[PDB]
Amino acid sequence: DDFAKLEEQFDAKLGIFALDTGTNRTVTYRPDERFAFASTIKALTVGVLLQQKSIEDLNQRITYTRDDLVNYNPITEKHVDTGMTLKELADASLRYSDNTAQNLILKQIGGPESLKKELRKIGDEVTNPERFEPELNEVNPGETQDTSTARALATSLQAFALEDKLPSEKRELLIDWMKRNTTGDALIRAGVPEGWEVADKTGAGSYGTRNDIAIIWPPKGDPVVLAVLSSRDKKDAKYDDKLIAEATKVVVKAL
Ligand SMILES: *C(=O)C1=CN[C@@H](C(=O)O)C(C)(C)S1
Ligand SMILES: [Cl-]
Repeated sequence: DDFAKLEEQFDAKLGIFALDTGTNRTVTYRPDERFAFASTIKALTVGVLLQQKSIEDLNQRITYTRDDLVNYNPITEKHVDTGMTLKELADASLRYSDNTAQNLILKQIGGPESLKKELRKIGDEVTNPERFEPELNEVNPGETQDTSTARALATSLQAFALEDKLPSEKRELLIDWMKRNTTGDALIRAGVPEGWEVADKTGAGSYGTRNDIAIIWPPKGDPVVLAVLSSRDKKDAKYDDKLIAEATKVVVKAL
């Protein structure tokens, strides 16, 4: 088995769920195994934001201080004095994985508990958000806090991006931001053939957790929804992006 060999090569545990929405063909490997979701939660968080906010609501300017800044603020740290609109925060969260942006958006939808309730409402009984960034990235073996599964993350991404959980213009917004992600060049994007379009959100967490969730479009026909999650034995383990790229190639061959 190709996934098993990847786990051996990269000394990592893999979680895979892929669905061809045109055929209902799937590729799965430990699809119900829990992993820390890390920054991938940012995608579902914008999903819920878009359920609740009108387009003009996204123009609201959010003021914050140097004190609101956490550990990874590539865009937010450059706009303390002027603030950022919710739309700009969504852009920074999704495309740069800006942690302060995620936190500010989280507050707008009522925090982790509210995020969890809204995910439960769309049929996600698995994803378990409890914390803000960056604390959420740190999950110990056996814990379910701030974890989900490949199946549940893929299904929730599918719900917001492809299904009627959002109206078409809002689905388009989410997809456009994700298509233009800056952080995923070495992951799912690196494992698809030429001509395939990718809308992804990455994550990295403790125990060398390295994730990417995506909608991918072949040149012709219906989109594929894919979650590729991974973790390792040691708390301070480094990850290798190639694991995700190679796992994606396996999924592409199998479909
Ligand atoms: C999301 O998974 C992450 C976000 N921001 C950074 C952080 O330090 O928290 C990353 C290392 C990219 S992980
Ligand atoms: Cl990330």
